[PDB]
Amino acid sequence: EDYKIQSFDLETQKLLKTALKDPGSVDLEKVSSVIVDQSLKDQVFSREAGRICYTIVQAEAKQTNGSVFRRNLLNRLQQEFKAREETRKRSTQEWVCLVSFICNIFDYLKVNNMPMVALVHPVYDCLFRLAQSDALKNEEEVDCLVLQLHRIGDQLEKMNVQLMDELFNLLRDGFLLQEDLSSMGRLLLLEILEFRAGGWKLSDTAQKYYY
Amino acid sequence: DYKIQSFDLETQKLLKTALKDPGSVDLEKVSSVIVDQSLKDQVFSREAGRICYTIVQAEAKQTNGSVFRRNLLNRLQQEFKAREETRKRSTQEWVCLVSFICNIFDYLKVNNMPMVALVHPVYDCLFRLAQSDALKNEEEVDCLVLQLHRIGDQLEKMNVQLMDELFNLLRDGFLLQEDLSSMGRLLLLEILEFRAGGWKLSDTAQKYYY
Ligand code: NI
Ligand code: NI
Repeated sequence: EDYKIQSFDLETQKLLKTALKDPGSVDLEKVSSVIVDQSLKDQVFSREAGRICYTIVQAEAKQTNGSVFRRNLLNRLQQEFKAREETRKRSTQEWVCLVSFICNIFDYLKVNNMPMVALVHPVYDCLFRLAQSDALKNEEEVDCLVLQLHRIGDQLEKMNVQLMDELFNLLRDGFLLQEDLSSMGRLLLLEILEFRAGGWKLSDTAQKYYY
Repeated sequence: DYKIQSFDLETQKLLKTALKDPGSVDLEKVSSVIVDQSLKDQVFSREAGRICYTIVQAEAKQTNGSVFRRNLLNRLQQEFKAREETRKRSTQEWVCLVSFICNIFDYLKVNNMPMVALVHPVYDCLFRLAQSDALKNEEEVDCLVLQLHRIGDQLEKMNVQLMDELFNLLRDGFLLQEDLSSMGRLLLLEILEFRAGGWKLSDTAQKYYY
């Protein structure tokens, strides 16, 4: 149904819709390229691109037994991931979009509900970046971080619990020690600390307190 | 081990007699010496429930009486009612009083049925410790989290809405009140995680905090 592609050109939406049903009829390298381009420019699409990406990947595998789209999508994703520090320096918004996109691809591009190990290190590297002092000092980055933890924290922890323990240690540190967090940042961090402590869920009383 | 090292030699003897033979002592006096000393000694304020329980049971068995229990709880009430003036007089005496009340709650049971008469005295003390001005005092925060580690799960079952309200104050003090010390902030975060984990300390949190 809803692939959340409202932010694109009418013409580009037409291309994406065509890719969905008949990937053999489109240039899948180009399709991957327009998807990753827009994922950096639109908050909603950065958080929802996985829906259309999974559907094209499945369609291509069923049609031609091919993974041209996936390979091109993940190559481009790796290119953007590698340039994440310069992207963060250029634009906090493009950087938080990139993180949401990588994490959304992790969640949707599955073999069963087996995630792709190739995405584990990209996801963790981004979350660890967000958990540094000089990122927690930015409320936009904290919002991004906790969105990913709500979305895929439980799955990620399974993929590597020690990394998750180390990540949450940074979160306690930032929460405990670092003075220059906004009220909204401090609140987001406390909620996610309670969220993991409760087994990646929101108790009724915490729901009422925060929301 | 009844943790009575802080008493005089003569009072230690009275207490050891009372445990074995409550019928041969002035039980009103025994309760009096116990509450007096619970305000004065940290270790005794946290452990007096042990000896209190034992005398209560010794007396119920020996004479079917509750002179000790009634006199102990009467005196506890008198101290509880005087809590504001006690806190203003001595922060140390006040946290000893909180430890003592919560220790009596934990030990003076029927089944493991706590006494409802102790529920509001316990909660009132914890709510006082959770106020902005008390959170600003590291000694009061240490007292608060000790009680919550000891009897929080038990208390919550008595009245969950009060526990929910108490933890709302803890989040508030955590989030908003600037004048907490690094130790106070550490203790509060641990108790928040502790309750959220079902009154349990995760392995990773054990390592982080202890
Ligand atoms: Ni799975
Ligand atoms: Ni019980």
